Amino acid sequence: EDAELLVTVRGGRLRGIRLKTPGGPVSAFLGIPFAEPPMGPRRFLPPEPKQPWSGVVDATTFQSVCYQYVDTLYPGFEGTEMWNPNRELSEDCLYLNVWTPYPRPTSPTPVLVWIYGGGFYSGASSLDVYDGRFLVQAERTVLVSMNYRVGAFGFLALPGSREAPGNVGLLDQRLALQWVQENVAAFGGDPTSVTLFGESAGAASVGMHLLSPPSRGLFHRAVLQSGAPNGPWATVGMGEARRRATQLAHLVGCPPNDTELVACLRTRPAQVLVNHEWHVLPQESVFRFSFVPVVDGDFLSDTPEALINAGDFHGLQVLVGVVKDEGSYFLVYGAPGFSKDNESLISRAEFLAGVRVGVPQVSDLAAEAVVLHYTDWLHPEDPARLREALSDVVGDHNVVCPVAQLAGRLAAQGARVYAYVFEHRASTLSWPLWMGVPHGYEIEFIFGIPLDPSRNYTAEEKIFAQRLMRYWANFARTGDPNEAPQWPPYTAGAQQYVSLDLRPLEVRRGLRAQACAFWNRFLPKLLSA
Amino acid sequence: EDAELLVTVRGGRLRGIRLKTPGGPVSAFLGIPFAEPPMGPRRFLPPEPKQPWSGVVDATTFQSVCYQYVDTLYPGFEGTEMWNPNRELSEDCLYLNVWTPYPRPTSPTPVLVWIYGGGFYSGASSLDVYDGRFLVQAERTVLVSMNYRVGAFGFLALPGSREAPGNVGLLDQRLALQWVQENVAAFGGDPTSVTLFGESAGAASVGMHLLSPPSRGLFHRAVLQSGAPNGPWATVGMGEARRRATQLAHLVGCPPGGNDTELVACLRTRPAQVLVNHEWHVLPQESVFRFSFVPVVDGDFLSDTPEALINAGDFHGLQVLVGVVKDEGSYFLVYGAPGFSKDNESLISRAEFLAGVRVGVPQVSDLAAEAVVLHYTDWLHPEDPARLREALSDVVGDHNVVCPVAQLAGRLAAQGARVYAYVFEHRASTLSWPLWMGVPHGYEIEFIFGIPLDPSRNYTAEEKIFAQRLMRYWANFARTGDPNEPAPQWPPYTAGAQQYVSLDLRPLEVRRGLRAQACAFWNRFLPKLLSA
Ligand SMILES: *[C@@H]1O[C@H](CO[C@@H]2O[C@@H](C)[C@@H](O)[C@@H](O)[C@@H]2O)[C@@H](O[C@@H]2O[C@H](CO)[C@@H](O)[C@H](O)[C@H]2NC(C)=O)[C@H](O)[C@H]1NC(C)=O
Ligand SMILES: NC(=O)c1cc[n+](COC[n+]2ccccc2/C=N/O)cc1
Ligand SMILES: NC(=O)c1cc[n+](COC[n+]2ccccc2/C=N/O)cc1
Ligand SMILES: *[C@@H]1O[C@H](CO)[C@@H](O)[C@H](O)[C@H]1NC(C)=O
Ligand SMILES: *[C@@H]1O[C@H](CO)[C@@H](O)[C@H](O)[C@H]1NC(C)=O
Repeated sequence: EDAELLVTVRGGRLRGIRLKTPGGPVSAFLGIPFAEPPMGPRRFLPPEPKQPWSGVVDATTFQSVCYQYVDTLYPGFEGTEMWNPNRELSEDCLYLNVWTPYPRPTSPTPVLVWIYGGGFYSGASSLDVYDGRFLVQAERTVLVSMNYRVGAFGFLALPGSREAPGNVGLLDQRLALQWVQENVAAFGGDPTSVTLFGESAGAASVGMHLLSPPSRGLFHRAVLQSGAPNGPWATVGMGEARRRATQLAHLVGCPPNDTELVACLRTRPAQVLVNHEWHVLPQESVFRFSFVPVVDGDFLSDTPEALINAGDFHGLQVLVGVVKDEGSYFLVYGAPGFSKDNESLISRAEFLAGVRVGVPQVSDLAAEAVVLHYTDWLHPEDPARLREALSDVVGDHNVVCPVAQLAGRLAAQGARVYAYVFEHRASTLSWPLWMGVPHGYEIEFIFGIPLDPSRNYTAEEKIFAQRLMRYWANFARTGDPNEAPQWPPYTAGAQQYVSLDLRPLEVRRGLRAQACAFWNRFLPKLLSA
Repeated sequence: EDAELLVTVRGGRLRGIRLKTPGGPVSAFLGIPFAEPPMGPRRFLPPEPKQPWSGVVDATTFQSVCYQYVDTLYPGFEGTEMWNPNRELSEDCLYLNVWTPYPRPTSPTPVLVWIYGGGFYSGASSLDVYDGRFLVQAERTVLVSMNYRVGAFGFLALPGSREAPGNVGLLDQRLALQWVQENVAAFGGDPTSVTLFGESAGAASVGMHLLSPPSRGLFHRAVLQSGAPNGPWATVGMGEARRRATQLAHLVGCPPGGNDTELVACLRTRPAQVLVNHEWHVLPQESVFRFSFVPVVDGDFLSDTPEALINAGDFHGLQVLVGVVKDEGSYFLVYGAPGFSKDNESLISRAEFLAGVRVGVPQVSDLAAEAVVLHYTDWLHPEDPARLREALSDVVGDHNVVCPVAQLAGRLAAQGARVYAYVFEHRASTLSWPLWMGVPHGYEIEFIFGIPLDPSRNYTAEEKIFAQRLMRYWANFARTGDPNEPAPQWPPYTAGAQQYVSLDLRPLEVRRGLRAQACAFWNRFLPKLLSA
């Protein structure tokens, strides 16, 4: 009966749902099919556009979560289950979601497209912390998010083969972006103003769409939160991709011919691949994931590092940033002596052991270089500083310094870059205090979750959330987050960024400039000579 | 005749002189021969002990400076002329000096033995800054200093050969130490309480005597000022020692390699100055803080490298006093680093800094130089001229002095020796070097020898108090192995706490770590890099 909730897209008709916010209603269209279900013979294959349907597709609830591992480290703990699937798992998972103002915009409205993270092995557009109703209400944007295949289903690759070409999870994302170009106007969105934003592997995904020409024509601005395509975890070579796919087949009961092997893997229930996918990693590590985008000359014609250094980025505006303590979250999943249920006051021996799990597949000389830069040789063995130091090792090597490299190259090659460090610890944060501001805990403020009255955020946290939503939407609208004091662009020389917390904007210089000189300037030379 | 200035040593009778000092008289025996003159057939050979003499030998003035290069970069400039020869140059130079109180002490008195520095190519015991009269009058010590051969004459080596075995300049020092054991009691000195102290190459020499068993038995305490035997400039391997000796002989026409005795015999016929004029052409690169002829690790005087010996040594029963000046590196930058001069501010560019790293850290791989650039670059101010200037000074000083000294002090502390460490931080009011150089290499010496008490100088009243405090520290260490007053306390240096004291006009301040973060790079990481 509500025509505001009826939409006709290119494939057929949809019925949405009215959602309530403390500031009024918005229109949501959830579980829109954008691809043919990648099942049976379609497993590992690139996505196919959803064939047209008759009747009205019910778009009132989130659809299934793409098949993935479920974290079991702290069962029932808020800090971990908030990232676990909150819908049924299925390979029938290529659906996207649209939120618009209510009533629907009658003038073209800028579009934000969210790509979730989760190390390319997990994630879902349906998690509570990605709820788009508050952003859409407060800043009057059209917000789209899609599910994409993760783990082996999205990124297992036997390069050169047709049965498992790899990067199909990235092609899922691109297909959704194509869907947005063709259909977002039916919801009031403006296809000529599309801003990608993502976090962790989602930020790495955004960066890879920047570096892939078939994707570059489908959006106009980019936001990379706590992730970059040049991360040591975000891509894998062809030879290593083939090794992991081949080992997974072996652990699963399949041969050894690429054709016959993928055929046998197609016979296995999805849960069987999930349970063995972590046993193909070459060693004990943290912040490493089995099946990630592969550099094979197709989706990425070269390594992300090479494409970054060679790129002309005039006309590009980008928003990048990190949280205060990028590494702490990962240390509880493998670094000896760490746990959320203690102070994690590790010994020096545990620190040296943790450096090898935190910087895996490097020579001992490279590891010794790491322990040299991150040791205070006036307090070689103080547990508190050792714990803080290993957090810096994992955080700088995996997030901060890859992001700093990307920002510097883009700025020096024509792009307008804005950088931030998110330094507010949520009053509701369930992780212990020694983790500070962990990986991923700026998301809830950017989506305005503090506005939800059924949660215990403070009044200043609600104000803080509204300011962050204004920054992000300002950037989506104009390529500039400013409306104070002012947020200056990041440059390769001045290296200016702002701290995001409850205090007014504070401008600082250098994203861990000393530490990132080690990772980005020296250690590459050490590894190749 | 005065009975006070007549002494009989094992070789014959000596006549000395009574020196005036502001505090009072001291007895000086200057220019006592302890070796047969190492000239003619005795060039490059180990020193032979002085054969006994009849009559009285007048030890009344300093003897010749051992033949050596004369510095020419700033002619007439006081800051450089103070290190140049102040006596005639000669190969007949193996003489030592003994200062003793007046009247001579009734009971055996501890003995300080000075070994001058100068990169093993220069120096002399006659320099004004090594005048022992003020120390001996202030603290009633016996002070001995000796000349030793430098340059090719002291350290040219064709290892395995007998005509030029190498390290003969160290054996001159050893023979002087043997002379002290046999004769210092005749001047009132105690041969069971002998403290070696030296600066720069002299400090490196002191360290090598610690590491050489035939020398270790001739002294009991050591003081190493701004130098260490494990410094990258203080030794060479046998093969590079021979390469340089052969290259030197080739450039002066010898022979017209080959047999070693024939080549050395040809070298013995060359005028001493012609060897000096060519000894710098054998250096393998453009560098600073590298010297052509230095001690050689040949398995004799040094059974292994100083590092290996320091690590494998048991140092119980030994007390050591080590230290550095505040700006160890600046003095060397004006002798070859691009963009540096004493006459301007030396505010170098980024390119000059990178070029300076290669001359301050020579013979390292390109990757090794990259590691140096990474550690000493401030990546928030990568091109600030003043920062680059101080950074290159840090590079040269850390690599050559501070970190070698810190590696030595830490190992000996952890292996049974009682160590005391200092950083000398006072800039003399009379210093002639420009202000950007800070407290340069070697400018604590004049305060340790009490030169500010000289009537003819112009030090402030404070600097004379400061000199008297430092002389007391050194003599307290010589007497008891402990610089502290038997007043702010000076704690041992240990591998863990790494405590040292600052020496300036202020009272003693305790600090931790001798450039700990920097020296971790030089002493722990970079060796691993050069291996792989
Ligand atoms: C600072 O001076 C150095 C050295 O130049 C010397 O000192 C000058 C004051 C003047 O007396 C010169 O005659 C001296 O040679 C400069 O570096 C030299 O610059 C000259 C001229 O460009 C060049 O030919 C030499 O090769 C340079 N030598 C070195 C060691 O770099 C330096 O450029 C001056 N920097 C300033 C002006 O701040
Ligand atoms: N499919 C699996 O068996 C599996 C096992 C472990 N993990 C990783 O879960 C731990 N974890 C959870 C959250 C964030 C990071 C990490 C680990 N990083 O190295 C994924 C899949
Ligand atoms: N025999 C020579 O020609 C000669 C030339 C130069 N030097 C060294 O003089 C320069 N210098 C003088 C004082 C202190 C350091 C330095 C340089 N060190 O690399 C010695 C001998
Ligand atoms: C915090 O919020 C939770 C639900 O999110 C609620 O159960 C709890 O009572 C709240 N605590 C307060 C308001 O102190
Ligand atoms: C070198 O020459 C001398 C003199 O001719 C000769 O006695 C000796 O055997 C030769 N070999 C050596 C030892 O260098």
